[PDB]
Amino acid sequence: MNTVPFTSAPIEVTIGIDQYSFNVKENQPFHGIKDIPIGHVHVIHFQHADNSSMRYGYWFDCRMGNFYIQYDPKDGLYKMMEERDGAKFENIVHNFKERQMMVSYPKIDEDDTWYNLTEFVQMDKIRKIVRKDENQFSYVDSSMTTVQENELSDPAHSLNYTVINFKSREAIRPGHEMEDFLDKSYYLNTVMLQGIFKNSSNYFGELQFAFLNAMFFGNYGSSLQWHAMIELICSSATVPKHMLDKLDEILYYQIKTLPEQYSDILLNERVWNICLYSSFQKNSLHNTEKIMENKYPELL
Amino acid sequence: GAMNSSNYAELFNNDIKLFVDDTNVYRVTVHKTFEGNVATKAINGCIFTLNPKTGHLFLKIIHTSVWAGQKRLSQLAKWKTAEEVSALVRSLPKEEQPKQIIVTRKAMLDPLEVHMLDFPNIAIRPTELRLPFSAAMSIDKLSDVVMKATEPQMVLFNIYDDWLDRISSYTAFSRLTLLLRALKTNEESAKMILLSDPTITIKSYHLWPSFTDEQWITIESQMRDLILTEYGRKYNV
Ligand SMILES: N[C@@H](CCO)c1cccc(Cl)c1
Ligand SMILES: N[C@@H](CCO)c1cccc(Cl)c1
Repeated sequence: MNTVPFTSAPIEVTIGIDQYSFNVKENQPFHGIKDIPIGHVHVIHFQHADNSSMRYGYWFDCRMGNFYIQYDPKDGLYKMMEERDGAKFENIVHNFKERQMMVSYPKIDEDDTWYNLTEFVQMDKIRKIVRKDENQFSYVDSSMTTVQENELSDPAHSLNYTVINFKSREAIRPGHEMEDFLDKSYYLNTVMLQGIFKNSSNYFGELQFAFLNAMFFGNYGSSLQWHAMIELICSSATVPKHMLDKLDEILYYQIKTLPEQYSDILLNERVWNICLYSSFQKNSLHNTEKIMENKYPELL
Repeated sequence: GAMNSSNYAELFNNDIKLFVDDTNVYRVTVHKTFEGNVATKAINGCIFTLNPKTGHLFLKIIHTSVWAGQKRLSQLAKWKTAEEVSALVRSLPKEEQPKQIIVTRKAMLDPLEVHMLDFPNIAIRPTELRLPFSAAMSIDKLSDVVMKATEPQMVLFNIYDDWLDRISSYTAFSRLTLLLRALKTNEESAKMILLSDPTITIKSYHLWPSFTDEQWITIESQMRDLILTEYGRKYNV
C-alpha cells in the first residue's frame, strides 16, 4: 500500500481520491493519504472551498515514483511533485504515519468499483493524451479543451484524445458513403481498432479515461469523447463478441458510479437512446440497459 | 444556416447555387396482390436540381432498374440522390460548381454532406420554405421524358423558358413557384388556366406557353385566385 503525503493544507479544500472525497479545513493538520492500493492508476483532485470554479487534479501510479502534494501560494493550487530522494520520502511518510496525520483510502474489501472503472486505463497512455513529459503524473482540470475542440487555443494544455468524426473522410470510404455512415464497422474495426488503437484494450482505456475526466472534473470535451466512442461501437453492425460483452460491463460500472444529481449534464439523451434502443447493439448491453432503466428512466 | 423568408434575395445574387429536390426520386403505385395483400410497383422518378438564378434544371431520371434487389428504398433514394448530385458537381468545371446546395427536405442533409466531403467549401443548407417543387411532374414535357426513359439519363432544361430576356431572376422564380403551387393545389384547374386559349402555344424548346407580358399578368392573377379558392374549398372559408 502506498502513500501521497502533503507538505500541509493551507487553504480549505475538498479533496477527492478516485470515487471518494473528504473536506479539509483551512490550516487543518493534514498530511496526506495512505493505504492507496497498488496496481491501479489513481486520481487525486481538488475543489477549493472559496472558488468551486476549477476542479483540478492529478493522475498518477505509485509504482512510477514517490509523489507528494504541496500547496503553491503563487499559483494558488495544490501541486503534485516527485521526491527523487527515496530515503527522505520514506522518513517523512513514516513520521506523518506515526503522528496519524494521514487519512486512510477507505476501500471496502468486497468493492471492485475502482478496478472496474479503470480496468484498461494505463498511465503510459494517459501521458500521451496529457502531454507533459517532464512529470510522471498528469494534470487535468475542468477547463482543458480537447484537440478536436481546438479544431472547431493553447496546444500544450490540450487533451489529445483520438479524434472521431462520423462525417469525415477518415470515417467514410469513397464509394461506400451510405454503407459506411449507416454501419460504422469499417471505421471501428479497420481505422480505429486495427489502425490507431491497435487493440480493444487501448480503445477501452481511452473510453474509460474520458468518462472519468468528465465525472471528476466536469470536463466537457471528455464527455464528448466518451459518448462518441460508445456511439461508434453501438453504430457498428460487426463488433467482436468479447468487445460487446466488456463494453456492457464497462458502462454498467460507469452508470452505477455516476452521481445521481449529475446525470442531467453528463448523459447525452440522444446517444443513450440511440445506443440502447435503435442501434445495431441495442440488444447487446443487457446490464447497462437494466441499470439505466432502473436509475434514469427519465432520460429515456 | 437555413434558407428562409428573411434571406430570400440571396438566391438571386452571383454566388452559384442549386436547389435539390428529391420528392420524385422514389415513386410507387400501391396495388393489391392476387392473395389480397398489398405490394408496390416502382415507376421512373427524377431528381430536381435547379439553379434559381439562371433557370437551368439538371433533371436526372431515376430509372426503376436502380431499385432492383435493393432494400429500404426510401432511405436508399436519399443516398442515390446524394450520389447523383455529387457526380453532377464533379462533372462541372470548377468555375461552374455551386458554392451552396440547398435541399428542400432536411433528410437529404446528411446523405449529401457525406457524399460531398471532397468539397468542404460547398455549403449544404436546409430551408424553412415550403417550396412546391414536387409538382415538377405536373409539367407535361418533364413528366413525359421521365416516363419514357428506358435507362438512366440526364436531361437539361431551362425551366424559365426565355423569361429572363424580359424579367429578373427574382420575378422568374416567383412566377415559377406560383405556377408550381397552383399545379400542386389543383392540377386540373391549373392546367386549364394555362391552355384555355388555343392560340397561345408552347414552343418546341419551351415548357410553358408563349404568353405576352400582359397575358402573364392575367395568368398569374388566375393562379392566385385558384390557390386562394382551393384554400376555401379545403378549409371552408
Ligand atoms: N518537498 C519535501 C519537503 C521536505 O523537505 C516533500 C518530500 C516528500 C514528501 C513530502 Cl510531504 C514533501
Ligand atoms: N468520506 C469519508 C470516507 C467515506 O468513504 C472520507 C474521509 C476521509 C478520507 C476519505 Cl478518502 C474519505
